[PDB]
Amino acid sequence: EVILVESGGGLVQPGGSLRLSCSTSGFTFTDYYMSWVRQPPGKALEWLGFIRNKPKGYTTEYSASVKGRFTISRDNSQSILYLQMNTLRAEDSATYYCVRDIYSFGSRDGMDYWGQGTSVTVSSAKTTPPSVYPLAPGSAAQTNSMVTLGCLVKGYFPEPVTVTWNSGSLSSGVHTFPAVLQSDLYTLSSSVTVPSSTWPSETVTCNVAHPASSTKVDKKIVPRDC
Amino acid sequence: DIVMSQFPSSLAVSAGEKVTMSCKSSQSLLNSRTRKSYLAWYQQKPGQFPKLLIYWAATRESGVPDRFTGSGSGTDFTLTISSVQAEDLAVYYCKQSYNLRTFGGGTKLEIKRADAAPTVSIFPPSSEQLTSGGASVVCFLNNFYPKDINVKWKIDGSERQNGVLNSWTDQDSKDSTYSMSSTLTLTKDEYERHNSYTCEATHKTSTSPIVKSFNRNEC
Ligand SMILES: [Mg+2]
Ligand SMILES: [Mg+2]
Repeated sequence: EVILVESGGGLVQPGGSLRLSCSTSGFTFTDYYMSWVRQPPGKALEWLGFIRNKPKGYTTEYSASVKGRFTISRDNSQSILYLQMNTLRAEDSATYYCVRDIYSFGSRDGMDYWGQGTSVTVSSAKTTPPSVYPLAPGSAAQTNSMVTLGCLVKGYFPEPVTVTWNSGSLSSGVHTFPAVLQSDLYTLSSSVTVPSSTWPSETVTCNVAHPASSTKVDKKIVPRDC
Repeated sequence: DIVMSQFPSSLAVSAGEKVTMSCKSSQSLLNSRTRKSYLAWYQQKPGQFPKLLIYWAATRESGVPDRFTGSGSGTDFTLTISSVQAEDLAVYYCKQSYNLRTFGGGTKLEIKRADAAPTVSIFPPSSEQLTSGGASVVCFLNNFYPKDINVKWKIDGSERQNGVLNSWTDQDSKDSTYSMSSTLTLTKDEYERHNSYTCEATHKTSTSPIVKSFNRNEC
C-alpha cells in the first residue's frame, strides 16, 4: 500500500530552524510530484509548496507566504521528502502534512494520499510534562446501565498529548475535549462511558502520552468509597 | 496566488436531505487547451487527515460514493451531496491546481438531529491533586443537541464565575451529538473552606437545569 509518514516535528524557539521528514513506500517515488500542506490547530489547510518528479527535473515552487524562507528537497535513493524551515515564528505553529501530488498532467489530478501529519509549535515557553488525575464516580457506581469515568490531564506544554483507554481496546464511548491554554500551560480531560456490568468488575485505565517530554503515564480508575 | 472563497462557510442539514456547497476563484481555472477546470474537493472528518473526493471539477475519485457530485466551470463551482448521511459530517475544502495550488477556507457541514438533553457528571478534585495545592472540580455535559448550552457553578449555593474554563468537542460522527467540559480551578485552601459544589446545565430542551453536586464532608 502507499505509505506516507511524517516525522521531525516538535517545539522550537522563535527564530529557530527545523527540518521535517516524510518517509514513503508502496509506489515509484520518482514518478511523483510531492507537496507539503500545513494546518494550524482548528484552522484551514494551507498549501506550502511542492517538488516536481523526475521528468521535470525535481524543481520546486512555494506559496507566497513561505517562499524564500522554507526549502523543499528529496532523497530519491531512500524515497524521503524533506521541508527545511528557517526563522520560525508563532504563525508557523501547525500540523504539517506530507502529500502525494500528481505523477501525470494528462491522466489525473489531486493529492490522493496524505500522511497523518506531525505537530510543530514555535514558542519560548518551556516543555512541561502533564500531571494525570483520575475522574471516578463516587456516590455513583450505582444501578443505571451506564457509567462515565475520566482523566484530567493538566499543566503540560506544548500540545499535543494522546489519550487512550485500556491501551486502545476501549475505543467506543470515548471523547477527549480540546485543550485550553493558560499561562504557558495546557489542560484537557478525556471521557469514557461503559456499562455498569463491566466496571469496576473489569478494570478501566487511561493511558496518557506526551512526546515532547517523552512521557507515557497510566492511571487506573478506582471507585470512590464513601 | 488565486484566492479561493467558500461561502457560506457553515451548513446544517438533516440526514436524507440534499446539500450543495459553493467555491469561487479570483481567477478562471479553465485550461483552454484541455477544456477542463482544475478544481478539486477534499473531505476532512473530525480529527482525521483529508481525503480527495473530486478532481478536474467533476471527476469522482476511485472509491467515492456516487452520492457526491462536482460541477461548475471557470470561477464558479459546487459540490453536491445527493442524500447526506451522518458519516458525511466533516469540513469540505476546494483547491485549485491551475497555477501551483491554493485551498479555500472550507465549509463545515453539521448534521441536524433530534434535540437531546446532556448526561451530566461532576467530579471532585482527586486526592492526588490536592497533594500539590491545587483543586480542580470537573463537570462533563455529555451527548446533547443542539450545541448551545449553558453551565452554572455554585459553591455553598452561591454562583461562581471567575476561574471557570469551558471546552466543546466537535460534533460526533455517531449520534451527531456534542459534548463539553466545564472546569473550576481553585487552590486547595479555597476548596477546603467551602462544602457544597454544584454544576447546573441549562439546555435548549430544559425548563429546569440538570443538576449534579456533592458535599465535601461526605467526602
Ligand atoms: Mg464550500
Ligand atoms: Mg492554500
